[PDB]
Amino acid sequence: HSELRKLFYSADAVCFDVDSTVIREEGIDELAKICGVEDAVSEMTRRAMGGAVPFKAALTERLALIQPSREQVQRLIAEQPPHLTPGIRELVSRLQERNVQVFLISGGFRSIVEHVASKLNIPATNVFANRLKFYFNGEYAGFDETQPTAESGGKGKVIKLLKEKFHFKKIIMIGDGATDMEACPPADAFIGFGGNVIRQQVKDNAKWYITDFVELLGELE
Ligand SMILES: [Ca+2]
Repeated sequence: HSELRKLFYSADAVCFDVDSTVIREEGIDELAKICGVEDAVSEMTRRAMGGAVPFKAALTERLALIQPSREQVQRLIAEQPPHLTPGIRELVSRLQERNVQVFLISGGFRSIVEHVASKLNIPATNVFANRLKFYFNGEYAGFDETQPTAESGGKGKVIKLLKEKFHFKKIIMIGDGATDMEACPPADAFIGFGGNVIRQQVKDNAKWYITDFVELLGELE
């Protein structure tokens, strides 16, 4: 709306959570489907939602059930690519046309998130996500545990990195979950997103909450 538009327009960087915000799905749950272990993994993903558990361990546990091969990830991207949330294409377009720097931050995986960023004309340099490792033959080999997104609080750590690198004056974090809400601070403002699933505790506690990306499209262009 009005005050929301003024806040939105003041941003010089916008960071989007990926799973359930930029896309309708959860990258890791979709990889779990492609790999045949969806039920177990999707419960663990629920267990981990919010600031609920040590992220690095929950990620290891889930990846150990999945054991994604390079070709499986490759197949996910080619045959079962995630669905962009309605309106995100247009929103990112309006942001970029205003020279707002857009980032994607995800506890999911660079291979999938870079695919999503490409669809949004977000450079890979603006993607922060976990990196799967693979052995020479493609077998799952683990993940890069040095990534900020591999730890609890990783979204806030990414935003701190961006502030230190680029000195943005006003970074807004946009996402569906408590972990996104918990990235402000260091983000300057947080907008909760409930277009795919409403996380009531975010909706109840966020100063700004939208259920439809059009709501930020506060003009006619
Ligand atoms: Ca999310």
